[PDB]
Amino acid sequence: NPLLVQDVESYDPVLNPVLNREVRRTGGRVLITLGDQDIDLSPSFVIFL
Amino acid sequence: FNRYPLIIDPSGQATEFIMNEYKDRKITRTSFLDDAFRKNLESALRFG
Repeated sequence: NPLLVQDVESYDPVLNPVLNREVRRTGGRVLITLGDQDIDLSPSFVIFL
Repeated sequence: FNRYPLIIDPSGQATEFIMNEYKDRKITRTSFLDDAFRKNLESALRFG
């Protein structure tokens, strides 16, 4: 789902893998390591700051 | 099946039949003796 995040001056470093697209492709799914859990990154996701 | 099947194939054709049938769904072969059993099982539990 598209996401719009305000107040970027308090940027959470948790988006660093997301912004860098440090994705992992294995088994046909796209895996992103957000924090310490793996989430299937849907291709339709988009984030705005 | 309702309960997960237990295949008894001494000759080894059912095992290769299973690979062919479920190849399109990215089926992976593991074993109880392998140490990667935990991570392989967990991955299936999350992503089919």
